[PDB]
Amino acid sequence: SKNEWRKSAIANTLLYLRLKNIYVSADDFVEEQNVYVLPKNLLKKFIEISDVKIQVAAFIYGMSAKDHPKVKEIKTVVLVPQLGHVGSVQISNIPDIGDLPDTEGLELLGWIHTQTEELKFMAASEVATHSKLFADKKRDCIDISIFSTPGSVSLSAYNLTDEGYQWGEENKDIMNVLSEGFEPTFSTHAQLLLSDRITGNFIIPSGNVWNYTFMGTAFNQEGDYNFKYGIPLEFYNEMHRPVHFLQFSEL
Repeated sequence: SKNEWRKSAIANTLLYLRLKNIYVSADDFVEEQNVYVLPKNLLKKFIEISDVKIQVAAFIYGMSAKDHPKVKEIKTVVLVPQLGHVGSVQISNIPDIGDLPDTEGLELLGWIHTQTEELKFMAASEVATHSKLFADKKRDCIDISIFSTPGSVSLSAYNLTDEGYQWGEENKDIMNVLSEGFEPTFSTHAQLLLSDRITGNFIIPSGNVWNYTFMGTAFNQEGDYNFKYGIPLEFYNEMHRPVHFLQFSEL
């Protein structure tokens, strides 16, 4: 029963300023492993549409460069219907985008999301949803976790061990009261490189709306959504809150 979105919508305005400070965790370089290249424009645009407190997520699709099979260039970010929360997010199914142009040979590389908490590993909720999404579908999908906090954004990319996938399957819900035998060893540093010499684009639900906090029960996690290329709306866009306009419209 709170009116605190006001404060939050105003805050999101300034999110672009955080892009002055972009940190990417790079440990020891390895030539035997895959490296993931995220276009800087996609980071920029993805932050700008994000929220200051609520978590926001998207799938990432790309393909191996012509030269190196182990260099996975990210080509597209796919915003799907989701329901954001603090420190967690309910994400709808891996989208069907086969009918779309320029998707010839696209590989599902994993997902990307914001976070209000800096870490060296995948949190519980990260493992919970990561498993739910990719457990039965694709195990090598990575998790690009973006920690955005007043002043900067910090990017870390993780793989998930089969143990992690088991744990996530067991802990299916998001209210993890058990938190039983969680392990920072589930996740694993993944090489994430940021590049501004390659440009990427978004794919979005046909009805535009991807954020369903105010849409409420209209969010169906098992929904078959249709998609298209397009410019994603920001978190507190007009179409994301007919309620606020209705509440005002009357009386």
